[PDB]
Amino acid sequence: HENLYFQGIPRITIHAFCARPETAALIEKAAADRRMSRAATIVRDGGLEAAVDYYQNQPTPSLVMVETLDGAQRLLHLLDSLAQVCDPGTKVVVVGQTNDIALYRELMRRGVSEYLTQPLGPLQVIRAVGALYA
Repeated sequence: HENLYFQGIPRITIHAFCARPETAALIEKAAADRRMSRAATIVRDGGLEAAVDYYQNQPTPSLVMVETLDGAQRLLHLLDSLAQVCDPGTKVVVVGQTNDIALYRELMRRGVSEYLTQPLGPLQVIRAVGALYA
């Protein structure tokens, strides 16, 4: 992914449910980039667990970004619960700290759009979002 996205990201709604302060700060930095000004990005706390609870009653936005502190097994179980309340058209991006192919393969098989491994830079987040609509 070399694209600089001069045309910016399209008009979408992004809900990011972070579990780590470094991830929340990174997504807020990416959301403040001029290329992201048509995206309405809301950063929320409580990670993937809060995301599953949030969407029991609210519809999902264009893009849901999630993170968990609890490990691969808990992440996959919670993604099954999230999939039950995901609307058509919603994309899911996972932010994790583990560089593991077995996890990555499983997420891709489940239909997760992208898996981002921290440490990341804001341009990497912009390119990940941009690539989903290219």
